Amino acid sequence: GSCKGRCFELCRCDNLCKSYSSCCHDFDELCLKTARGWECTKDRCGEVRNEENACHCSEDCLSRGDCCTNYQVVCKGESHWVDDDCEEIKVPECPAGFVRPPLIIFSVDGFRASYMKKGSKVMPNIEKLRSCGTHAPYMRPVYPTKTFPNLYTLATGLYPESHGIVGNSMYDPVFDASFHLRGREKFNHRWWGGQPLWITATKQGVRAGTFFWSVSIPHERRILTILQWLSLPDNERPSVYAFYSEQPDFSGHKYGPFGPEMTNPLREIDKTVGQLMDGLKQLRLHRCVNVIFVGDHGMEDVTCDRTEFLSNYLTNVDDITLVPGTLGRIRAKDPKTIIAALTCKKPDQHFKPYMKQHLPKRLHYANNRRIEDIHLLVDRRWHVARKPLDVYKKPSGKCFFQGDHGFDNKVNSMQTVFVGYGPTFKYRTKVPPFENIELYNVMCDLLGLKPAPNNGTHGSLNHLLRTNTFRPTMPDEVSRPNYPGIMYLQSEFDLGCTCDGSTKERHLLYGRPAVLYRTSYDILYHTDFESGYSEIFLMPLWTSYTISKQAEVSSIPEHLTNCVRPDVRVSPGFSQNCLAYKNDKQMSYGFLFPPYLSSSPEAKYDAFLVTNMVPMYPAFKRVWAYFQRVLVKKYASERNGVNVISGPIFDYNYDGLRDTEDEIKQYVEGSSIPVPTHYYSIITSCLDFTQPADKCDGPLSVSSFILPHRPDNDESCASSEDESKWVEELMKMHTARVRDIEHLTGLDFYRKTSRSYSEILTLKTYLHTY
Ligand SMILES: CC(C)CCC[C@@H](C)[C@H]1CC[C@H]2[C@@H]3[C@H](O)C=C4C[C@@H](O)CC[C@]4(C)[C@H]3CC[C@]12C
Ligand SMILES: *[C@@H]1O[C@H](CO)[C@@H](O[C@@H]2O[C@H](CO)[C@@H](O)[C@H](O)[C@H]2NC(C)=O)[C@H](O)[C@H]1NC(C)=O
Ligand SMILES: CCCCCc1cc(O)c2c(c1)OC(C)(C)[C@@H]1CCC(C)=C[C@@H]21
Ligand SMILES: [Ca+2]
Ligand SMILES: [Ca+2]
Ligand code: NA
Ligand SMILES: [Zn+2]
Ligand SMILES: [Zn+2]
Repeated sequence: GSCKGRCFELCRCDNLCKSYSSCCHDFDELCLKTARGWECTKDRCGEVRNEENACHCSEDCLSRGDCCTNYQVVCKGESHWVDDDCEEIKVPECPAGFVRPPLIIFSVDGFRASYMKKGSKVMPNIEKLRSCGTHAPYMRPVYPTKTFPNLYTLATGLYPESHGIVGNSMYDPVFDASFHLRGREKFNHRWWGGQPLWITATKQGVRAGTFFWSVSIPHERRILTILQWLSLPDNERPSVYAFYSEQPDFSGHKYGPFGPEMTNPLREIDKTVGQLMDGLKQLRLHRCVNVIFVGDHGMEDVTCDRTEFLSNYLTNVDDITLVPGTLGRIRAKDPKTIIAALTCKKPDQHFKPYMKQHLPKRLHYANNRRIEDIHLLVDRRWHVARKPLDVYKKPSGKCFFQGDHGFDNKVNSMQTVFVGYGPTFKYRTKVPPFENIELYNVMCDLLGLKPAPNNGTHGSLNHLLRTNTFRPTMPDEVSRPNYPGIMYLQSEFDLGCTCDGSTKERHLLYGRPAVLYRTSYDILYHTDFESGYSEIFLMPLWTSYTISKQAEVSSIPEHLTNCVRPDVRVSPGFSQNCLAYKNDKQMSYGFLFPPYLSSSPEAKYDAFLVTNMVPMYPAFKRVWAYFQRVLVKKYASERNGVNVISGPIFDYNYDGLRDTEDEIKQYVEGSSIPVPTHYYSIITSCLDFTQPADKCDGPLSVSSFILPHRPDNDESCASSEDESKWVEELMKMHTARVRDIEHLTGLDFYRKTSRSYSEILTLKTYLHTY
């Protein structure tokens, strides 16, 4: 009936007993003491223990394990941890009975990466962690850039569509229930998928501290509890801890991210970090523990003034439910009728509607029943609401909020912070930006844990660590290619078309892609390009070619515009045919290697082979022809040549994964020719642009995209203007990681380079965001 001698144990006395309350009567005395505040005065040094004080400055406190964190500094002349110089920590300096260096996760809500430039005058402790440890210039959250999806992504390594927490608010039709940030419903385990770090640790024998705190527990008491847990005996001491602060999120919403008011919470956060680090040094654990300082998302300038209203677009908005704000999700209280009515209606429309299946694949935001079919992507700095009355402002007439977040995760104001400090991290080291889905694997490596299956790429962050790295193994190739010669006569071919090799390894710079599923396919060589041609899908899985800086673009001759040629290397039974296209009134065809870039009049005939052809809507051909005729030459001219790999993607169930043949739902009329949902291109060059793409020594440079194969250009409100005004903007919107294309294709890229595999894993997880 009492919490005596079991405050914050690992009637309830735990961190959450207050949350939907359940604490023993005496919890607020024994466990939430507060007298004297949280720091030692030189006036109470050597005091006589008063059991009402929050923390203690008696000399028995080091033996009783309850000093204030500044006790050695004020009462024994030691320095603050922040006043010591960086000293490289080569090994963990831990007590003898420690089996692994502990991990402390210090998570900050809404910490914009830019905040790191307010400097040591605002955040000396944080700036010391950043400069002496390992830090990225920023870390990319997942979409939507909201608190709960992103904190749970950090804990699991999973996209929201997979771990289930797809928003701060969501409706689950199978439960017929709603989930919100406030309320008891979030406490029900039915909402939460994947396997969070605290569960991974416990299942593998690694004790976790309680990661969560009832809101009425002050930040100073949370830090004190973590330090007192670290002083437990060997068989009780947890190995992993978490501290969370709702700041600077609250102030960023109220005053906006550029408000002078922002330095107040930024200082209070930095003092809490100082309290942690002084406490660790007091325990002489400051060279033993790995510390992670990480944010969930950034913060953007948003105001009531900048709101789009559905009631300006729909005739009746009272018959729909809208999840509003920095994103939109719509359900009923006709779907493409609603989409049509929201599509390009106002000149500078500050949101775009999507069926979720048509969102950029890099968002990975569709494969979950809690994600509504209709999605609105909202311009940064802007809000979307159902109707004007939903915008609440102070009686002062001023807006209630000046900052918000939730936008597309390539928005620079949404990027957040990563710093790692301690024995396992590198010393005074800066690493490139990375996505937060990669962090779960790192924390597992820091703890000696085997990660649960997740969406990180294990080994892509090895450069963050000085030890305990994961050694990735390149996957074995599963399908071996055929190399067909001339096996067939031009006379054997029906098809209904008409038409008036190791030099070729200037076109395959990084080895052939490995095919990681079982299938039959052929390598085909040509003067200008190489392809892996699938006998099952009747088209290339990949087409690879190199365009040098000085390449010339030619046209498609008038006498060749409608030319398709049979390929004598490939059976007529394993080729496409032109009858299907003539009979498919909506489908045209295009070519993966562009005829525009042929090296000679004779070579160009290769580009018209039936094995180079892929099904394309006319509306998509406007995009593809512009990319092939205009943009490839541009990139090659900018990057001292480029190597391009292009191919189809089939993802009819929108799970981000290569469809089997059973899942493909659309074929060219009267044929077995499957229709791709997307087309990809990977564009590689030398990071050192003074070396040409085909003669690159060191690191590589990549940009990639996954373009939706649509029968219209309704996504592009300016598509009626010249293609130079919209096509490249559409391509930047559909940028992707090479790793994204690998999931969607079953291919494995960059297998023959002079780079280490871990370096290559990093390359494949880069996303060019512009
Ligand atoms: C807002 C504050 C009161 C804190 C609210 C905390 C609440 C969101 C936390 C507290 C308990 C957590 C669950 C607990 O760890 C058990 C698991 C098992 C794991 O496999 C899936 C996640 C789950 C359900 C945790 C979800 C988050 C919880 C509810
Ligand atoms: C993200 O990672 C999860 C976990 O590995 C993947 O989800 C698994 O997908 C397989 C194959 O479809 C299923 O058999 C498992 O049941 C899934 N597990 C979970 C926890 O959902 C998911 O496919 C990955 N997403 C991407 C885009 O790669
Ligand atoms: C690795 C970065 C931190 C991960 C650990 C971590 C800590 C943490 O306190 C939370 C995490 C995850 O996610 C959920 C479960 C969404 C919590 C929601 C409610 C509150 C108050 C805090 C959140
Ligand atoms: Ca046609
Ligand atoms: Ca799929
Ligand atoms: Na439940
Ligand atoms: Zn947040
Ligand atoms: Zn917020």
